[PDB]
Amino acid sequence: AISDADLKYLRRCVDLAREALDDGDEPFGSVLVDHTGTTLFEDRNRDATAHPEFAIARWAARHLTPDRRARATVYTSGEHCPMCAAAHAWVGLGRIVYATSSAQLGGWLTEWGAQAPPVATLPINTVAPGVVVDGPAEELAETMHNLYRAKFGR
Amino acid sequence: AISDADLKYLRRCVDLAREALDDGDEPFGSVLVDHTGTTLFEDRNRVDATAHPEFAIARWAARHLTPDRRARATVYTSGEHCPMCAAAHAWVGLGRIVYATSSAQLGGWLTEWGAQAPPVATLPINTVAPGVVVDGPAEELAETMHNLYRAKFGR
Ligand SMILES: Nc1nc(N)nc(O)n1
Ligand SMILES: Nc1nc(N)nc(O)n1
Ligand SMILES: [Zn+2]
Ligand SMILES: [Zn+2]
Repeated sequence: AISDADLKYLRRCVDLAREALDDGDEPFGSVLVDHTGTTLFEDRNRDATAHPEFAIARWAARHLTPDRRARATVYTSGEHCPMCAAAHAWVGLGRIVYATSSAQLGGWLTEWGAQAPPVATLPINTVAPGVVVDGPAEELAETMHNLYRAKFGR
Repeated sequence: AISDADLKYLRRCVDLAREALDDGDEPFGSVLVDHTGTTLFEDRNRVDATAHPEFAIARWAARHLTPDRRARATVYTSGEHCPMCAAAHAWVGLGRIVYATSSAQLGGWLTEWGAQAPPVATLPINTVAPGVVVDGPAEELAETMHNLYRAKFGR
């Protein structure tokens, strides 16, 4: 179950990835949602550690209680890299939903002959065993493929 | 693979881990050294749960060094980088890493003490950052770190 409600928040992550692409950044966006369904924070890509998932981790730590964090959900256009996955787990954030996996992205970068990142594309549960993780979203594969192609294709 | 010069900087990381323990933090310390041998920055734990000295060094190196100087710099650390720090180091393009104890030793020790496993897996650095040159652990500092980790996480 990627629910219909989840898809609504993933589509929004996708629009943030587009917004970042248009302002000259890498196409990645994420959205922190509280247990209620209220969007608490939103971000997108922008130094090389400026990942929206990490920004969300630092934000959740600064502005939420351990208890509220644990009940929050993070949606993301692209599965967290190991930095973000670890940060999320260290601050005690809850569920993660992603539209594309770092497996799909790594496959695609290889297809385009693009430089592999200096960080391995580990699935989240390899880095953070306790986190509940849903995705990818079959509905948004082609869109993300196209978005990633705009930035990284070659 | 661990030189005498490396050990001097690891001993210094250990004293920072001590300093952190004494001021009520987790016993972790790290030291950023430039290609010359000049210490550029030093830090230790401050738990915000992401306040890891290795990460602080990554953000610092990005803010204050050139891609070229970063690549030629060495980071020493009392305890092998967690996946967050290991990834951050690789994303900013830092150089060699030397550690006094591994996350394997630490994870073994926490299990021995019946202590709660961390919410992040103890991945070796090269699992997270394949390209980084990594030296350690240091047999000379095992018992010391064991004792120090025991103070915070066993006792
Ligand atoms: N997973 C990820 N990878 C990169 N390069 N940039 C961001 O923002 N996230
Ligand atoms: N790797 C690591 N793990 C913990 N708990 N605390 C710090 O500072 N570093
Ligand atoms: Zn990331
Ligand atoms: Zn760390």
